[PDB]
Amino acid sequence: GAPATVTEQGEDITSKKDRGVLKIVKRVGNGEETPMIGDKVYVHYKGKLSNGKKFDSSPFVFSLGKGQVIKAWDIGVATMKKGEIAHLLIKPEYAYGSAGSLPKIPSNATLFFEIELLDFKGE
Ligand SMILES: COc1cc2cc(OC)c1OCCOCCOC(=O)[C@@H]1CCCCN1C(=O)[C@H]2C1CCCCC1
Repeated sequence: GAPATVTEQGEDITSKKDRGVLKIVKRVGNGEETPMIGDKVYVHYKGKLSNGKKFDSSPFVFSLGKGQVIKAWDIGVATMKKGEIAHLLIKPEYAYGSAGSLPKIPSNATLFFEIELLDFKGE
């Protein structure tokens, strides 16, 4: 499954190289430029828990690197070009950790997302 391909062949995009955020590009974007901390970002995504028990999907907007999303998003989206689509697999430490966000997210949950980056302007 899409998840498994990531956790076998997926690029480790953490600074610490702790494999906590793994990424595959599924469709390539256009331009050299990827967004900077503080940009307004516009994406479509779908998402699931590894548990298979909860699913979620978006025109989703957030300010990159401003902590409005999970650390994995701030890391993962910043590596994306306009019009790109990618798969992120994420360990709990770059998501909702040991505490989780009950009841939606349990303790120590792993997450998978599919993300298309549409546009980012400056703030
Ligand atoms: C529908 O809105 C949610 C989507 C997700 C998690 C949420 O809260 C835990 C949600 O409810 C509260 C609002 O979002 C808070 C931030 O959520 C996030 O940072 C990440 C990254 C951006 C997409 C939304 N995110 C989510 O974690 C989803 C999860 C994805 C896994 C299945 C359950 C829902």
